[PDB]
Amino acid sequence: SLYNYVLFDLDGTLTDSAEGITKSVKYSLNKFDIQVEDLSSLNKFVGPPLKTSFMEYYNFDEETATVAIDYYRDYFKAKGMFENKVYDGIEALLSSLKDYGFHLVVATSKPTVFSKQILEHFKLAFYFDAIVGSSLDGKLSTKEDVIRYAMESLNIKSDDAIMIGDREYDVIGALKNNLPSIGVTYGFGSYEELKNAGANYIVNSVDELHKKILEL
Ligand SMILES: [Cl-]
Ligand code: NA
Repeated sequence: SLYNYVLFDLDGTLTDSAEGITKSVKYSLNKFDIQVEDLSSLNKFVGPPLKTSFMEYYNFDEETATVAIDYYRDYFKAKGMFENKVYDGIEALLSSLKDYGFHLVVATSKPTVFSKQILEHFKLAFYFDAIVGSSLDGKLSTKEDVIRYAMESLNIKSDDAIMIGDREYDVIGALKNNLPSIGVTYGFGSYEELKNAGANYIVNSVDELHKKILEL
């Protein structure tokens, strides 16, 4: 069952971006006079499309969530994206995989423009064949839609790739594209969240992730 492609989500899988993201959300919510006790309570915003999150957690409508997304970006584009860190072992993982011959791709709900700046900023950009994110306008943004477009763009077949993510959204997006998925628990999703989502494989560390990708 040799497959050549490995798709990765960005936030919570490759980078520990909680600080910058939760701070951008807090900055945005505060503009609505919504206070938050501690950033940690905004961790759930890490991974899914911002729109879905603002609407779900704050009952905003389409247009209001869009305004909230813009405030978020005022801070994220200039400070938030940098209040980030690459998970330990990740670059080692990426290097090892390309050596094996795997083609690596980023498939994320995060806007492509930010994802590229971040990966280049962290010097990991060239490990990837493509970095496919959402469009700033949100026309293309759900996990299912970005994975589908990434596969279409690179002409990747369902039997030649797997999806790596930390949230149920990644599992659902993978399933919807007929791709097996490896969920990681070192991110912002829990074992239970991934198991109930249907994750095809679940690991608790980057090293475990490395091993699993191979024996797959
Ligand atoms: Cl973002
Ligand atoms: Na994620």
